[PDB]
Amino acid sequence: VRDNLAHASAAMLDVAVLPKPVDLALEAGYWAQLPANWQWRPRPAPITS
Amino acid sequence: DQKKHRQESCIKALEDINRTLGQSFKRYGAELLSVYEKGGHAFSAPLE
Amino acid sequence: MKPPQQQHEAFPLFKGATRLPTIWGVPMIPLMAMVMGVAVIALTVSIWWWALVPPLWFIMAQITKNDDKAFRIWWLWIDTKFRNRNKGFWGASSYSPANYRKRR
Repeated sequence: VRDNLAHASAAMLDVAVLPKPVDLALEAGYWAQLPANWQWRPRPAPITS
Repeated sequence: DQKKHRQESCIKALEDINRTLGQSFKRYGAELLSVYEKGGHAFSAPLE
Repeated sequence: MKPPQQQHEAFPLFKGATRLPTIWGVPMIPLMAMVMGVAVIALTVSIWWWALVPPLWFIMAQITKNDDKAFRIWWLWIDTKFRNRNKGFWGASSYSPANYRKRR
C-alpha cells in the first residue's frame, strides 16, 4: 500500500498538483469520505466551480 | 536493517525514474544498459 | 498515455485558496486559543505574563504562513486519534463495529 501511495503521488505530481500524504489526520480523512461530513475534512480550500 | 531499508527505498525510487525516462524517450531510441554474461561470467554494461 | 492536457486555455485558479480569515496574519480560532491560554497563565501565576504573547504569537505566524492549515490538522488529530482509549491493547486505534453503548 505504501508502494501504491508513492505511485499515486508520482501520478499526481505528473499533472502539477503537489500531494502530501496525510499522516496525522488519517482517521479524520477516512471519516471525511462519507457524504454529509464537513466536520471531518482535513484541508478544505476554496476554489472556482 | 535500516541500511537495507534505505537500500530498497533508493532502488524502488530509481527504478520508477528509469521506467518514466524509458517511457519519455520513446522517439529517442533509448536503451537502459544492464549486465550481460559472456563465458560464464558477469560483464557489466555501464561499467564499460 | 496523454489524456487531455493544457494549452494555456486552462480555467484560472486563483491563490485565494486557504487564505484563511486572519488578523495580523493568524487565524481567529487558534489565536483565540492562545489568548485564552495566556490569560489563564496571567490569572494563575503572575500578571507580568502577557509577555508570553509575542513569542508564541510570532511562532504561530511563521507556522501559519508556511502551512496555512496546520491547526485544523492538529485539532483533528487531538480530538480523534488522541482520545481513543484502547490504542495500546489493539496495537492500533480501533472502533468496535457493533454498537456497544454500555446498554445491557
